[PDB]
Amino acid sequence: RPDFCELPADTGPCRVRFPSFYYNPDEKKCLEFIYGGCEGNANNFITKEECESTCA
Amino acid sequence: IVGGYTCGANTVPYQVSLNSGYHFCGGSLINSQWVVSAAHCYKSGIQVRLGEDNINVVEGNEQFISASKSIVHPSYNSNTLNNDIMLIKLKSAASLNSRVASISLPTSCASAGTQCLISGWGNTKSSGTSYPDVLKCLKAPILSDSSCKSAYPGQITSNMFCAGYLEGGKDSCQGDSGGPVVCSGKLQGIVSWGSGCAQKNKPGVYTKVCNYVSWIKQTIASN
Ligand SMILES: [Ca+2]
Repeated sequence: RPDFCELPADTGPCRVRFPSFYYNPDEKKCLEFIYGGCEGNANNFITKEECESTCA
Repeated sequence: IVGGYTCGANTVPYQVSLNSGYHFCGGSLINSQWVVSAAHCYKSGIQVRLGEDNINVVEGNEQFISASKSIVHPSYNSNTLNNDIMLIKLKSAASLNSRVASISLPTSCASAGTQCLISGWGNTKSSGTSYPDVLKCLKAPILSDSSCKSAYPGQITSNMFCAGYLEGGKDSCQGDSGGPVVCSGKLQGIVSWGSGCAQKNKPGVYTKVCNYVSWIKQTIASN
């Protein structure tokens, strides 16, 4: 599983609403977060399925 | 909006919801056929929702109208968010009334310390996710350029200003982009960006609408 799965959720600076998922290592699952539409990091999935597949 | 209050239905009648399936951005009605929002809110196929209070329940005063054109500022820089302004033309003119009303454009820039009304359906939590059904409101002052530049070194252009509370607790947030900052009855700002929401020394950053009043007028005349 890639290193980015360890990165914290990063909404980025923009203030749009994009429902997203990130892998949380302390909870050993993919959780919802709100992505603002710009910047952020690679721990950012449109689907829970892909998040689990990649990081869980 | 974090740390705000419930506006009350249709008390901010120039506030619109931009909708591509769900609410994603706000905007401000500036006349019967045109809406000002942020360039970073651009999507093809936006539906504009006017007269909203509870965005999740049709209550009877709404007008949903498709966007016919969405025109991003020609100098919009998606990397620095410089010139973060967009004009949306409505497929058909809205029906203006007490619940659906335009907001005036500035005739001079606002100065630091001026109190503004910032509004939207964005996240209400500085740590967590909670979206409101109803429109939220926040009264916040414009901050000095030195405070804004100190918070965000090298990031603040002459087309941006900060508004909010350096002590934290009260801010716009994700879901509020493109919505209004109204000061003395004039549209002075558009919700643009910030570092987190309602964090200490990280105030909201807002497009400086007074720098675009000719562009708005010329774009309207041209389209
Ligand atoms: Ca409604």
